[PDB]
Amino acid sequence: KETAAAKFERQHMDSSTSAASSSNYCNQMMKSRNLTKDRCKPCNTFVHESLADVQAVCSQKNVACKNGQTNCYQSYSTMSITDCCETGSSKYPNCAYKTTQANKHIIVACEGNPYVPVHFDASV
Repeated sequence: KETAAAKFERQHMDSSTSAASSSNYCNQMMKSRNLTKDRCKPCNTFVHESLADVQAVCSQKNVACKNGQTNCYQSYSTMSITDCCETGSSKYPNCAYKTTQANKHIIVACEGNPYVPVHFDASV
């Protein structure tokens, strides 16, 4: 099956490009990463940093997870990200998104061996 770590990468990683210099970015990425298959995932964040740099966050600032668990970590620095959220008219199966570029500290849930990101908790 798809591992939790693999899912995090498919849903949230995009090192392949430094940014989303296109209004079509989210529509294309949400679609290609299968985030529009059975429903339009409302909002989703893509991180534009190397997978290695994101994985390194798992040994950075230990902070509470949204659910109160102890395995979340916040990046010391802000990271380049793209926030994708449905437009007002977006209605499954015709998902449509608004692309917003930003730079924020990210918080990820980590697990396993190797200890890696398995959930994108939030960006602050």
